[PDB]
Amino acid sequence: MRECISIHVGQAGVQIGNACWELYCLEHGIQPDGQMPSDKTIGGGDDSFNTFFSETGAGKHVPRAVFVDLEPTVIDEVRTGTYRQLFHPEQLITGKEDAANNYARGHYTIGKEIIDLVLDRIRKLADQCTGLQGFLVFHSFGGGTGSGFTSLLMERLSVDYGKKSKLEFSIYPAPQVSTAVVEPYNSILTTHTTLEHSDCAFMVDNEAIYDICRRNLDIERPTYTNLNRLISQIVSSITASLRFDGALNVDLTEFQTNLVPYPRIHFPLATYAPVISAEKAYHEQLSVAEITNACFEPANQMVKCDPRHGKYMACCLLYRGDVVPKDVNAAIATIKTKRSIQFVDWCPTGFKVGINYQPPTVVPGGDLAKVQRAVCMLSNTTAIAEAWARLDHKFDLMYAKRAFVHWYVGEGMEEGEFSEAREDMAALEKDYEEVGVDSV
Amino acid sequence: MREIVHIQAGQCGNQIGAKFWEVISDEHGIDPTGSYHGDSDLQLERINVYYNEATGNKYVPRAILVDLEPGTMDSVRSGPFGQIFRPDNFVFGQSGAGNNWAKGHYTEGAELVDSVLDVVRKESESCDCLQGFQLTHSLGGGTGSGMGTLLISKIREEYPDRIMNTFSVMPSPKVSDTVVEPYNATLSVHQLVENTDETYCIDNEALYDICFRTLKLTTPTYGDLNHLVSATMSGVTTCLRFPGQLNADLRKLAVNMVPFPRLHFFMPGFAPLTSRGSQQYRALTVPELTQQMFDSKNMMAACDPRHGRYLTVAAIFRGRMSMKEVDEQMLNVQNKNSSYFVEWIPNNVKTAVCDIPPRGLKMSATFIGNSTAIQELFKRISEQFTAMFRRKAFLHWYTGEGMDEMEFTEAESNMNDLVSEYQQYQDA
Ligand SMILES: Nc1nc2c(ncn2[C@@H]2O[C@H](COP(=O)(O)OP(=O)(O)OP(=O)(O)O)[C@@H](O)[C@H]2O)c(=O)[nH]1
Ligand SMILES: Nc1nc2c(ncn2[C@@H]2O[C@H](COP(=O)(O)OP(=O)(O)O)[C@@H](O)[C@H]2O)c(=O)[nH]1
Ligand SMILES: COc1ccc(N(C)c2cc(=O)oc3ccccc23)cc1O
Ligand SMILES: [Ca+2]
Ligand SMILES: [Mg+2]
Ligand SMILES: [Mg+2]
Repeated sequence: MRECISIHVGQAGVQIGNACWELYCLEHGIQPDGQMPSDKTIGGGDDSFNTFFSETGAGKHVPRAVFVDLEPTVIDEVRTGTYRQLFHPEQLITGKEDAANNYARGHYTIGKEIIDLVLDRIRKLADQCTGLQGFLVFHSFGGGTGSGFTSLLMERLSVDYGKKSKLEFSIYPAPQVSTAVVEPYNSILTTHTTLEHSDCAFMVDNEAIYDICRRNLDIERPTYTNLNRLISQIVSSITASLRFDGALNVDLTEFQTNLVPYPRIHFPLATYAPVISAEKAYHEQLSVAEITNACFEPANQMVKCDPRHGKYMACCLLYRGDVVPKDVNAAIATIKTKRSIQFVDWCPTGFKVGINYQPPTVVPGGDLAKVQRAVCMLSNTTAIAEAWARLDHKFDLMYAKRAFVHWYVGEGMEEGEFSEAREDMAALEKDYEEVGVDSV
Repeated sequence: MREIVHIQAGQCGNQIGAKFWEVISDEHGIDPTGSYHGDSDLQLERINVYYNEATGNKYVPRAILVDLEPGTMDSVRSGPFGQIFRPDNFVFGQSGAGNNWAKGHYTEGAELVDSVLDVVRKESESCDCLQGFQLTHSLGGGTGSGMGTLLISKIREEYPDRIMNTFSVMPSPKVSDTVVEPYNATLSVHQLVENTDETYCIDNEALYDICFRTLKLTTPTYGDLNHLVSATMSGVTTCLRFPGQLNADLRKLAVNMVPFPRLHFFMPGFAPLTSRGSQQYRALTVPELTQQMFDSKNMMAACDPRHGRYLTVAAIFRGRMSMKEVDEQMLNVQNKNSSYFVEWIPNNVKTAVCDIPPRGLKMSATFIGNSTAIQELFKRISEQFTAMFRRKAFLHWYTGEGMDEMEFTEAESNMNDLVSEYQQYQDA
């Protein structure tokens, strides 16, 4: 205890999952065969890293993870790749037909055929836990499976696990690496369906990550592999508190208390520093003040929006590596007399801080420089609602003409599901406006 | 009235609790294994107040260790005096309380409370004549706060004629874990007002400021805060623990310190103020002790004594000094400030002396004040409560455990009543 089970859904979820688990193995000294020499308790234990890895009697450390896709070719690459011995074959689940970029097929036509088997495999993992804390769910907003299957699974998980916590890492669509013209539809449909079932969701805007790879790492035309390496660093920062222990370590659940003021207001903005090439990190040491400052540079955010034009409801800083509170406090005091940091009037202004001492790790042949110290800020800002406004507008353009709607109707959906989903989104944008208004 | 039963709940409760036992065991000649290795008879004469005698011949703290999570208590067990505690008195769950008073008080705590009361009962049954209970906890988290106050209510039901005493750590934004602290503290204060006889308000704001302004520690840790707490705790219990010219117990403290049953929240103070490590060689004079012990900067509750009046004060001087000079200085400070002491309680300042000084000091003074200025502490928490509560912010963490907003409204009103009840005696 307290175990977390990761569920990777569809292509984006699965490929991000690859990058995350590879990095976790590197951070914990776990080899591709699952062996971890530094782990002296064989076949079990309650160390920090056991939240994410179970142990076999043969000394193999196995991800508490299920990979699901409605099509086999992405997961086949996990089955035949570098980390193939890490996973029991029953953790890697595939159908034959995808959702064809269609939410209705992911949630209903094709999804319903595999959902009982998925819950069976998840149940098998949950039965091996002594104090299951909850689920981490990785998926795209845009894919037929990442949208439709994820929303089906989240609904079913609420039924079978009650109020057990469910967190998301959700890939928000960008034009530069998108795959379907109907991504706005799928995004709104899943967001509406999943909203009551999720406790906290970390959106990752592909365009923000694409820009960062271009500008900070001098990658001309970033691929999924470039994006995922960066995303995995951000995910690793967030989960580090669960996977390591230390005196100044602060549990993710404790950040969550501060980050979620109302159940629907559950979308933290993540910002990460430093992202720097080997070439530029050479002979240039980035201090605590420097990386903390970089957290308030909108160019470093995982979602494109402008917090300088919204209000904060919470600010959390999650440090890793060579960082002491004295330096943090100094960096914060400087920032607080120099930046556009306005809080709503009903929330206190103190930043919440955690420090894990294990330095950032980098994957071999990657683009990121190995650094001594990094930080992920999690803020709850009203600015995140910009991302909703942009997506809702794209949805409105197509929906007014009912463009592509017949593909969904043809699979059993009704127009009333689109309008209901969209209204929930209008009410969400409205909610973010209301929390930003001064008290009477 | 001999035996005190000690309870420590939650992270803060167990951390300040472990430190209290380290300090008082050292003062009483007791080592980590439970063996007496001291050279004064004063060390043993009243040791039964806090320690059980196993045939050993070992001394075992009458202490129950309680948490909803194992972490902090494992840390106590492997800590300096960890082995001294009766292993059967470690009562812990697995799930934690998530800084949530509702989890501690209604859901998770409810599940564990009966087994704590079983341990309480076994200790109480082995008492010649039980005085009552002391609880250490914070008010800002979930376990010490929600479950601690649940325990108090259940202890009162089963032992309604025993004294309940708490050391209650008040939250501060200056040293803060979560935004919900003011919620947890207000819910808890409501409980304390009804079900304790006496409560030491240990204010994290004051502890922080002392460490920063006075001890010149630019970045205070919990460890630095707890150094102040354990010195204060040793001081305030001196007259329960050592034979003297005034022989006190929890009931006599309450009778003499509490003129109205709700006004039982004490502002403690200590002098000389020191840190761990770098300590002064310069000895203190009795006029310097007396001046310092009454200074706002030496108070463990962040209130200005000049913004109110003392109803009652107990002062304890430790070390070899002139009792004549003590009496003179105590009388001097009263006669020169008598507008700050209510004139309708004659002789409301009482002094006691003990020859045994604390570790690392030649002399010290401990202050226990029942001042109407404590209203400032409660007003501060009230403002923080209302800032969130007016927008119902963060309330879903509590309604999810089955609480209703009515219960928040009621606890707020009761704490505001307490405040205006203090204001009432500050004028007359
Ligand atoms: N960051 C990132 N985004 C991805 C990745 N793979 C796909 N995407 C994005 O995900 C969206 C498309 O969804 P996918 O996850 O590929 O689709 P799926 O979940 O497999 O669903 P179908 O193939 O329709 O059944 C687009 O916005 C893509 O840019 C990846 O490895 N990383
Ligand atoms: N003075 C002091 N305060 C503490 C300590 N540990 C936690 N706190 C404070 O206690 C409150 C949180 O409660 P905590 O005891 O951690 O939670 P619990 O385990 O659920 O009771 C906050 O107001 C913290 O500032 C400590 O060791 N010393
Ligand atoms: C207007 O937006 C889109 C149009 C098509 C497609 N897909 C799925 C293609 C299918 C294919 O067989 O050939 C392609 C060649 C070039 C580009 C796309 C396709 C995706 C889109 O977003
Ligand atoms: Ca092990
Ligand atoms: Mg696919
Ligand atoms: Mg705590």
